[PDB]
Amino acid sequence: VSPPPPIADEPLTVNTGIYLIECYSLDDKAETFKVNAFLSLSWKDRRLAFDPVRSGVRVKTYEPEAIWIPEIRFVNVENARDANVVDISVSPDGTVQYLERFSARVLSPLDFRRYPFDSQTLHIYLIVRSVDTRNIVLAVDLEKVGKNDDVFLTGWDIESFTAVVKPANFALEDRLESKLDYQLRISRQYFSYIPNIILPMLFILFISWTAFWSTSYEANVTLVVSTLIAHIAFNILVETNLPKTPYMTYTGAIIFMIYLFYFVAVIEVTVQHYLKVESQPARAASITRASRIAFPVVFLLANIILAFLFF
Amino acid sequence: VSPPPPIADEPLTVNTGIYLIECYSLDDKAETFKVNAFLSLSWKDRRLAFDPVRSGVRVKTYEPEAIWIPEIRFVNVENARDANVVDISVSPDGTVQYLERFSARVLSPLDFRRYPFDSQTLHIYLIVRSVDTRNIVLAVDLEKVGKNDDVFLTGWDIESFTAVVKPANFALEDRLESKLDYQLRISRQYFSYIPNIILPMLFILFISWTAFWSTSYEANVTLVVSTLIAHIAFNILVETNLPKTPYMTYTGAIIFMIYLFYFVAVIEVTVQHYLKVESQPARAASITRASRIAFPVVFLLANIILAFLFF
Amino acid sequence: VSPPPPIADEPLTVNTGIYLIECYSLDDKAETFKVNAFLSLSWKDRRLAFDPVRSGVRVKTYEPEAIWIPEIRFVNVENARDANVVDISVSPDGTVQYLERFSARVLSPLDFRRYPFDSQTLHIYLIVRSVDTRNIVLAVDLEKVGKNDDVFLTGWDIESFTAVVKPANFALEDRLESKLDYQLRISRQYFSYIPNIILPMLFILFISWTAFWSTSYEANVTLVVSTLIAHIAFNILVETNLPKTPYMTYTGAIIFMIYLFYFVAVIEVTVQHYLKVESQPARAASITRASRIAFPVVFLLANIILAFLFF
Amino acid sequence: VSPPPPIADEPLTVNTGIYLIECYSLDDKAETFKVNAFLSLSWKDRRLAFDPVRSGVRVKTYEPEAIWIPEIRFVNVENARDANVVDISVSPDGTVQYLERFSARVLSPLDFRRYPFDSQTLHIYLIVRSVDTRNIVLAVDLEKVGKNDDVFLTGWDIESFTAVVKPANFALEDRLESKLDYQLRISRQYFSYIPNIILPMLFILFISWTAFWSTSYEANVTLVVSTLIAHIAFNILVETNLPKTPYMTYTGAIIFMIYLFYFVAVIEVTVQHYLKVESQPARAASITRASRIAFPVVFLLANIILAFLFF
Amino acid sequence: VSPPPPIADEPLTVNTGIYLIECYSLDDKAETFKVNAFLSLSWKDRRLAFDPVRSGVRVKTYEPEAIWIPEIRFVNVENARDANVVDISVSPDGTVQYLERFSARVLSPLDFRRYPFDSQTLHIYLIVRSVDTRNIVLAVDLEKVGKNDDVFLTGWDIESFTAVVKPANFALEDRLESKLDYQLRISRQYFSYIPNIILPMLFILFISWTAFWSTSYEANVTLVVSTLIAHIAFNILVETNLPKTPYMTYTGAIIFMIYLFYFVAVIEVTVQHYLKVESQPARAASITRASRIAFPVVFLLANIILAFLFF
Ligand SMILES: [Cl-]
Ligand SMILES: [Cl-]
Ligand SMILES: [Cl-]
Ligand SMILES: [Cl-]
Ligand SMILES: [Cl-]
Ligand SMILES: [Cl-]
Ligand SMILES: [Cl-]
Ligand code: NA
Ligand code: NA
Ligand code: NA
Ligand code: NA
Ligand code: NA
Ligand code: NA
Repeated sequence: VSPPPPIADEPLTVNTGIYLIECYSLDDKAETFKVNAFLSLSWKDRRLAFDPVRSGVRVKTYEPEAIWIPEIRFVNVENARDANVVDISVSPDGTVQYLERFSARVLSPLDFRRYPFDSQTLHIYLIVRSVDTRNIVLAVDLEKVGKNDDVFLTGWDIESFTAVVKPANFALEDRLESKLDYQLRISRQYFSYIPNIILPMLFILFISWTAFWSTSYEANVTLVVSTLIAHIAFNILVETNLPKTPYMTYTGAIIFMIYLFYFVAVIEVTVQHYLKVESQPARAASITRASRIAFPVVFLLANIILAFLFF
Repeated sequence: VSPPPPIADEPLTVNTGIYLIECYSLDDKAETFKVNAFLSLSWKDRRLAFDPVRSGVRVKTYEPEAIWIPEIRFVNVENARDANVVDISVSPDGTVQYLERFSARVLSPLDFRRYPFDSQTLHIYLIVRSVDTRNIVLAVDLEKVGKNDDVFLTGWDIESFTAVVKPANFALEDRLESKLDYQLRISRQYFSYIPNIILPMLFILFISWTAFWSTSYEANVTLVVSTLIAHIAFNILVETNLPKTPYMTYTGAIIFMIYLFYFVAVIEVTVQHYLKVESQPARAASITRASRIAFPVVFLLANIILAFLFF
Repeated sequence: VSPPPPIADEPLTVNTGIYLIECYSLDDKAETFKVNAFLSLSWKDRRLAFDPVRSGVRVKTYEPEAIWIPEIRFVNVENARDANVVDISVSPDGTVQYLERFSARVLSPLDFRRYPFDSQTLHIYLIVRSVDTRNIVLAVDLEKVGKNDDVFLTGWDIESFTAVVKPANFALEDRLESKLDYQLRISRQYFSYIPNIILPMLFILFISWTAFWSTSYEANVTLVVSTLIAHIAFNILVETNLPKTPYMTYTGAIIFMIYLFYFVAVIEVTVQHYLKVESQPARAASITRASRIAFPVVFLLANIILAFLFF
Repeated sequence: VSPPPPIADEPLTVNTGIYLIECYSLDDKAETFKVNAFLSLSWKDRRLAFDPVRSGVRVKTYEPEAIWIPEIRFVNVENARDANVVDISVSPDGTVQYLERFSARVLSPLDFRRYPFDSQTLHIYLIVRSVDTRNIVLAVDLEKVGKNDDVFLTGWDIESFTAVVKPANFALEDRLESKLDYQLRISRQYFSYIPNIILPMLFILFISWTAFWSTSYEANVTLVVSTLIAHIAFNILVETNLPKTPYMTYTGAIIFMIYLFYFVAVIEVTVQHYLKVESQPARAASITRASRIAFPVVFLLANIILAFLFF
Repeated sequence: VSPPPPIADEPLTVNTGIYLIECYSLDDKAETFKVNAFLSLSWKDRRLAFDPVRSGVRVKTYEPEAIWIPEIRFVNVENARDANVVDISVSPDGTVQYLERFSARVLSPLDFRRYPFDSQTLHIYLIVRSVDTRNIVLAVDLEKVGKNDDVFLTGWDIESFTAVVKPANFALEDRLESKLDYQLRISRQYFSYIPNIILPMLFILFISWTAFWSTSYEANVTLVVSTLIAHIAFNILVETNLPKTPYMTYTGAIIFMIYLFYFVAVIEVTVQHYLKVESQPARAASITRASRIAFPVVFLLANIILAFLFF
């Protein structure tokens, strides 16, 4: 079979639509998500046209093998989509209405800069390669674009599923390619991060500051070193849920900065002890009293500065 | 092949039934479960009708290829089900009896609010898309819905497997869709959580309270900080067996609240020491004596309040 | 094709046999094992009968497509077995000899009560559904049932591979089903558990008891708390190699009971200190001296009681 | 079908080109990467030649089955590539233009010596086996070799994608093989390693050195031992992201060397205590004062030496 | 198609050869390795013989479907190999030369007794089942057995790839089977184990022995208990990279024995303290002084004994 013939020199328009059924498995480390959707295609083939009076029928059904079907592929998929044809229906003028249900693992990159308070735009790129007979261009049939109400992406809120109606038409290996951009806008459910990582991490930091109300070096060393180890465990736990980024993430910045607070607390604890031993407890008292205000104030201001730079 | 013709303008009723053989791999993090069952279908095709006297046979067997079979799909499956046809049998009036054995990874969401004392309703949604010739509606043949006695879901108790007999009929891409709801009611086997997480977590908390019968700051700091680290390990262990929820789980609440008890214990230990050093051990004694009663009482009441809110 | 016709009213007997080649991947958490075996089938089809004088050949070979083959399935498999036909040989009377080599992930439950000193009976269930023409019954050809000598299941000892010769004939969805039980008896290689978990766990417990020969509260607190944390790590390590059971396992019981010994050791250490501070070291000495005998004796007796209840 | 016949005794030249679409999943432990690209092939088959005047058409399209296609394979792939034919176009002289889209898991080894400041050359080897009729030789059509601008390899910077134009022609299993080398030059994004591993590891080391300004043995023992354990955690974390190499990696060397600094710090702390107890605090003071300069200076010089040897 | 006919009563000899292209993924826990190789087969079929003068051609190429091909299988593979036919060439006398490229996950057991200083012999077993027409026997064509120079197995050194030329001919299910043994001899690259596990483990042990130069019970308790916990972490890390063996491994023995050294160090530290408290520091001094020599000497001798028993 060959592609439909042109009336003039016009390209063949394949109208498209994606309707998401199931959306799942958003892997932050891999920057992939799995999709299960309907893919609808529509184009005119005059060779398939018929008289509804003479033929009796209003529409004719065909098996994929019987007629010409455009070779539509996804750009950013990992492997070729798993698809099963639902229906192929031809109207009297020759307008073909194709429907298939597919599943694919889509590879769309993520911006972790504001993690875990980030929003993403996942992409699904549809493409078509022009044949030698005639050039093929993609279009968006907006009535055949949508998502099921049940569509749930665990740990995420689905905001919108829309399509950029104008295709990106370009040359590739000396043939025209027509690319379409389907955008799924989502925003992370940050709630769990608060009682599981953020508040536990702040509690251990504040426990380290109880050393500013203690003269016992042995006890202070235990307080600041033990809590520093718990902070290392939280840093490790966090960096496992995320990929290695060439930029600083919001959580990454706070986690990093907190190390400096532990380091300065060890210095203060060491200075206090050295002074007490050197028979200068009055000077050590001044430093300890100042630290009680300095540490919380500097922590609070540094956090205002960070939140400002990131949001 | 085309769908059976209507006697009048009535839709075609496809009677369904699911009989579970093997039920396994309930992933809490992924909110998926694997199923291995029989899918039975039954509809009338008058074109297949025959006289049992003339034909000799009481029933005729056909290969899927030979006759029209409705395109039945699962909504909430991850990928398309793995199915193998067991039998296709036609009675003299034209009643077709289809049977296939399938396996699928079903995606049904879970409510972790009462975890690990939770009960779930897993769903299996059967659907059918109407063709242009005629509208197709699903039905439940209750005699062909069940489960094997051996059916075991590790760490869960299987309560019931029933079907919501009235389908959810709706329009999708300007064609009628008939959806059916098969519900598998299960309840978690919480037993293991008690000697592995709950009791170990309470033991370490009670060990931290032995600091209220000690005047040694160095020993108290060690007692409260060491046990806090073991609590962090239990929080991490628990949050690995579960997905990130936009709500508070029962275990999540208890785990979180216990951090506050550790934080207040550090404050008491710090106050006691500061007072002893300031030559006020009588005042420190009053606070320590009070804490011995306050901590267990507040812990017990706070837990009554939590159990009340969650159950 | 249709099933062979009966000489009288007798059912069709399909003789079976399983010969294990490779046995591997016993997942305790999943209660699955992988198998690679030969499945042999034999039945008589008079329609295939031939004269060896006229045909030249003594036996005729056929492709599965060419003749009727019974639809034999496994009950407790995860997905449908991967099978490849080795041979199909027909003798002049019409006796078909089918041979295939398959691989499958079998789902057979396990009893962890005596873990890691447990023995299991893995099951492989073969089944056949009767057709409308005639009822099909399974049989065991004992000469075609066995296992290779090289068959090794990592961390397990293979005791026997036998078949329950009488099939379970029952009704399912108004058709006769003939089920056969192939049993693989295995016993765990507990050896590694002793130097890796049991002895390390006992060493840390005995180290905690060196606190009964020490008057230093600060040192005792460190001894009992540090070793308790190592016990938590062993509890976590053990519960990762096992699924969540609605019963107590042998190792589970010992691990749990050892927490009580740590809890009572913390109480003794606290009492000793309180008494020494209260200027009653004589009474504290009596308690400490008693604990030196009490702790090992109670530990030894409690273990005799547990081993008795479990074995 | 047979291969094209030679005009004379010349070999058949198959012109090749790889255009990367998606590049992903670089596993450092496995030394694999996944690729999704276009494979373009071109060769002359005089048997396919036609007159454009007589035939009407300028090019003829064929199904893979209709004509002879060279059996092109990848050497260093894990399993055989997943490929789907995009187009096959024949020009009047008989020049065939083949295009397929494929995906494969490529196995190319990595040099971790300068990790995480390393650069790699990933290889994709195309090969062809000569037939008895005639020898087949590969070539590079440079206009059909490239990569998409969107091509992103997480945690890596893609420098270049080029081909070694002259094939490696050699004998294998008594037939000529023509191998081509496609090279993807990449360099690691080391940025994340600095705030997550390098700086945290240096902070804990510097904290251990605060023991040179402390006379408290109990506090020093806690400082040096606790920080050594955090260093062990970083060593374990690092060796999980990497395979077992028969050489020393850059990070491996630094991590190893830091153990020696911890060991010498324990010796100093032990010596200081022994001397103070032996009533020689003046000598212990000299050693402690010297260590304050020695440790940072030796650490800084040893690091200059290492960076020099590795870069 | 039927197998070639015998000239007399001789069996049919199928000459074999395996040439490794890529060798990868040696899983110690699973006792599996993945292979990507060429499988060459050669046998004589007189029915395929032709006169090179009359036919013009020197060799005839055939599609697998056209001629009889022996059913060759691998014994110790996990699932059936993935294979693709490269070439089939028939010489004038009827000698068939078959070539296919395959990939398989091979299950060959490992001996961890000398781990990580162990050497292994991986096996690839080729087998053939005799048909009723005639018995089939395997042979090794040594010129068609080999491996690529690039063949690299990460963390291993590939020593040799040879075949045991005499097949194992035996009866199985009343038919002859011809098994061949292909042996891949490899030896572990132990280098990484030294700076990552062995030396870190020895450093922490030697740190525990600094307690023999300290009179501070509180410091000693911290030194010996903290280092014991780091030893537990190394034991856990090691037992994760290995399966559960019914024998003692070399590393397993050293790791186990080191626990006894920690246990005796706790006893010495406890004895020293009890004696100092009992006002017997002179006796405690004798024990401590002796331990300084005893511990290193006994450690060194015990290790000589172990290395002797294992190597
Ligand atoms: Cl696609
Ligand atoms: Cl489905
Ligand atoms: Cl509606
Ligand atoms: Cl409709
Ligand atoms: Cl099966
Ligand atoms: Cl390939
Ligand atoms: Cl195989
Ligand atoms: Na088509
Ligand atoms: Na059909
Ligand atoms: Na059949
Ligand atoms: Na071809
Ligand atoms: Na064949
Ligand atoms: Na301590």
